Amino acid sequence: EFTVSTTEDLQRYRTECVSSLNIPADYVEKFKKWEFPEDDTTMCYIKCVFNKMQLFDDTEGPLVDNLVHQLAHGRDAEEVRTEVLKCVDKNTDNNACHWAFRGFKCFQKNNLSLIKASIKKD
Repeated sequence: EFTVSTTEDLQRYRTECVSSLNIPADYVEKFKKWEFPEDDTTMCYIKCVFNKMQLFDDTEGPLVDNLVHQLAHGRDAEEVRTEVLKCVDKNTDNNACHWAFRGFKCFQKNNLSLIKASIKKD
Protein backbone atom coordinates (compact mmCIF):
# COMPACT_ATOMS: atom_id res chain seq x y z
CA GLU A 1 0.00 0.00 0.00
CA PHE A 2 1.15 3.57 -0.67
CA THR A 3 1.86 6.04 2.12
CA VAL A 4 3.17 9.58 1.64
CA SER A 5 6.81 10.28 2.50
CA THR A 6 7.87 12.87 5.10
CA THR A 7 11.20 14.67 5.65
CA GLU A 8 12.15 11.76 7.93
CA ASP A 9 11.42 9.16 5.26
CA LEU A 10 13.51 11.20 2.86
CA GLN A 11 16.42 11.35 5.33
CA ARG A 12 16.31 7.56 5.76
CA TYR A 13 16.10 6.96 2.00
CA ARG A 14 19.03 9.33 1.39
CA THR A 15 21.12 7.37 3.93
CA GLU A 16 20.16 4.00 2.41
CA CYS A 17 20.82 5.19 -1.16
CA VAL A 18 24.16 6.80 -0.23
CA SER A 19 25.24 3.49 1.32
CA SER A 20 23.94 1.21 -1.43
CA LEU A 21 25.28 3.37 -4.31
CA ASN A 22 28.55 4.21 -2.47
CA ILE A 23 27.91 7.92 -2.98
CA PRO A 24 31.04 10.10 -2.32
CA ALA A 25 31.03 12.45 0.70
CA ASP A 26 31.01 15.63 -1.41
CA TYR A 27 27.79 14.52 -3.16
CA VAL A 28 26.20 13.72 0.22
CA GLU A 29 26.67 17.32 1.37
CA LYS A 30 24.96 18.65 -1.75
CA PHE A 31 22.13 16.13 -1.41
CA LYS A 32 21.56 17.19 2.23
CA LYS A 33 21.04 20.75 0.93
CA TRP A 34 18.74 19.43 -1.84
CA GLU A 35 21.26 20.50 -4.50
CA PHE A 36 21.49 18.06 -7.40
CA PRO A 37 24.11 18.06 -10.19
CA GLU A 38 22.97 16.67 -13.55
CA ASP A 39 25.42 13.75 -13.67
CA ASP A 40 25.01 9.97 -13.63
CA THR A 41 25.83 9.66 -9.90
CA THR A 42 23.05 12.11 -9.04
CA MET A 43 20.49 10.82 -11.55
CA CYS A 44 20.86 7.27 -10.21
CA TYR A 45 20.56 8.66 -6.66
CA ILE A 46 17.27 10.36 -7.55
CA LYS A 47 15.99 7.12 -9.12
CA CYS A 48 16.90 5.24 -5.91
CA VAL A 49 15.04 7.74 -3.69
CA PHE A 50 11.98 7.82 -5.99
CA ASN A 51 12.00 4.00 -6.03
CA LYS A 52 11.97 3.93 -2.23
CA MET A 53 9.15 6.50 -2.09
CA GLN A 54 7.14 4.42 -4.60
CA LEU A 55 7.01 7.38 -7.00
CA PHE A 56 8.98 5.70 -9.80
CA ASP A 57 9.26 2.13 -11.10
CA ASP A 58 12.10 1.20 -13.47
CA THR A 59 9.68 -0.53 -15.90
CA GLU A 60 6.40 1.36 -15.45
CA GLY A 61 8.04 4.78 -15.02
CA PRO A 62 6.56 7.64 -12.91
CA LEU A 63 3.70 6.37 -10.74
CA VAL A 64 1.00 8.97 -11.21
CA ASP A 65 -1.57 7.99 -8.55
CA ASN A 66 1.20 7.90 -5.94
CA LEU A 67 2.74 11.18 -7.18
CA VAL A 68 -0.64 12.90 -6.91
CA HIS A 69 -1.13 11.58 -3.35
CA GLN A 70 2.38 12.80 -2.47
CA LEU A 71 1.90 16.26 -4.04
CA ALA A 72 -1.71 17.25 -3.40
CA HIS A 73 -1.90 17.47 0.42
CA GLY A 74 -5.49 16.21 0.09
CA ARG A 75 -6.55 19.14 -2.14
CA ASP A 76 -7.11 19.90 -5.85
CA ALA A 77 -6.12 16.35 -6.85
CA GLU A 78 -7.40 16.53 -10.44
CA GLU A 79 -5.49 19.76 -11.04
CA VAL A 80 -2.35 18.14 -9.60
CA ARG A 81 -2.87 15.07 -11.82
CA THR A 82 -3.08 17.35 -14.89
CA GLU A 83 0.28 18.89 -13.96
CA VAL A 84 1.90 15.52 -13.15
CA LEU A 85 0.82 14.01 -16.48
CA LYS A 86 2.61 16.82 -18.36
CA CYS A 87 5.84 15.45 -16.84
CA VAL A 88 5.22 11.78 -17.76
CA ASP A 89 7.09 10.39 -20.79
CA LYS A 90 8.50 7.04 -21.96
CA ASN A 91 11.96 5.57 -21.34
CA THR A 92 13.18 7.03 -24.63
CA ASP A 93 16.93 6.42 -24.03
CA ASN A 94 16.49 3.12 -22.12
CA ASN A 95 18.11 4.47 -18.97
CA ALA A 96 15.84 4.36 -15.93
CA CYS A 97 18.12 6.79 -14.04
CA HIS A 98 17.75 9.40 -16.81
CA TRP A 99 14.01 8.64 -16.97
CA ALA A 100 13.47 9.27 -13.24
CA PHE A 101 15.63 12.41 -13.29
CA ARG A 102 13.82 13.88 -16.32
CA GLY A 103 10.59 13.52 -14.34
CA PHE A 104 12.19 15.26 -11.34
CA LYS A 105 13.42 18.14 -13.51
CA CYS A 106 9.93 18.57 -14.96
CA PHE A 107 8.48 18.59 -11.40
CA GLN A 108 10.93 21.36 -10.44
CA LYS A 109 10.06 23.35 -13.56
CA ASN A 110 6.33 23.11 -12.77
CA ASN A 111 6.59 23.93 -9.02
CA LEU A 112 5.57 20.41 -7.95
CA SER A 113 7.24 19.96 -4.60
CA LEU A 114 7.27 16.42 -3.21
CA ILE A 115 8.18 17.49 0.35
CA LYS A 116 6.19 20.48 1.67
CA ALA A 117 5.02 21.83 5.03
CA SER A 118 1.57 20.92 6.34
CA ILE A 119 -0.59 23.16 8.53
CA LYS A 120 -2.79 21.12 10.89
CA LYS A 121 -6.06 22.51 12.29
CA ASP A 122 -5.48 21.49 15.93
